Amino acid sequence: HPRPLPAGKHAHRQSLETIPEVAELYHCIYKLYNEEESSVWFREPVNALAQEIFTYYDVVKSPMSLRHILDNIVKGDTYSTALQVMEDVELIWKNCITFNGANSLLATEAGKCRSALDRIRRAYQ
Amino acid sequence: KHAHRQSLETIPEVAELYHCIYKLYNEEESSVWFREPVNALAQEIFTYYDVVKSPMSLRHILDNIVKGDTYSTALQVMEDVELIWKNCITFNGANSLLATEAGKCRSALDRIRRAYQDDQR
Ligand SMILES: CCOC(=O)Nc1cc(-c2ccc(C)c(NS(C)(=O)=O)c2)nn2c(C)nnc12
Ligand SMILES: CCOC(=O)Nc1cc(-c2ccc(C)c(NS(C)(=O)=O)c2)nn2c(C)nnc12
Ligand SMILES: [Br-]
Ligand SMILES: [Br-]
Repeated sequence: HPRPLPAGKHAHRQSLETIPEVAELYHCIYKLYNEEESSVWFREPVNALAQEIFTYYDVVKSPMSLRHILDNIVKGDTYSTALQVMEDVELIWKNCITFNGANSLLATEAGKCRSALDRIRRAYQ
Repeated sequence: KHAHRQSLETIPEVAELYHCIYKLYNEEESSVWFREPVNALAQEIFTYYDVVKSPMSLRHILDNIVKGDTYSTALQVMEDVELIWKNCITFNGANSLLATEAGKCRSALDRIRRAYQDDQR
């Protein structure tokens, strides 16, 4: 018996029998949608984010956030050392690369955060 | 958002680091993506459909071209592509990183379109 079909990416049509100026533009828009890192935000309808949030919990084995680390420090039942804390902070960055890819704007943001923490920690001295 | 504890009675190296992580979480623009758990971000989806009158995506434009019952001209197609950028500014503001990304996309399309036509000639 047939299960309902999952959502996915647009299947590209090598050839189309519409107007040439529209067909050309289609091929161009497909490349943008498929290859350009900056298109990530605009590829799919916004309601497909639910689906992506679901895929995140399938892809990333150990999810992590700054909130989760801060709340765990306060609770006092998780972290005995600063190195333990930093392994979770590194994990945020590793998860981000894992899910978003190294070329993504989010990978760049993760890198900025890493060094912004280094700055703040060194300035705390 | 996490309520900051001015003083904590954990180890000094952990406590110092906590204060540092809080500043990152609270003040650093680049931390926005990593502040809260990913499942908290589903909330924004519903607000988007309240704010943006005519939502639009690249998927919607691509599927509509293929179907052949929407777009008669290239200018029609581009009005929907422009709409994606107008919606982005509307929802995120002009100064946002996402507004910059929308701008990069506009030009990335210009690049690809010109590389398509110059490739032919
Ligand atoms: C200031 C920070 O605000 C935001 O993060 N804003 C926005 C975020 C996203 C968004 C997130 C994640 C993903 C994976 C996608 N891609 S998808 C599944 O829709 O193809 C889109 N779309 N978006 C659109 C449209 N307009 N604004 C936003
Ligand atoms: C409709 C447009 O509104 C939004 O959905 N906006 C936002 C969306 C997301 C978001 C969702 C899903 C995913 C998978 C990701 N990527 S991540 C950070 O997990 O690597 C991001 N973050 N976000 C943050 C921060 N601030 N706003 C938003
Ligand atoms: Br988390
Ligand atoms: Br849409």
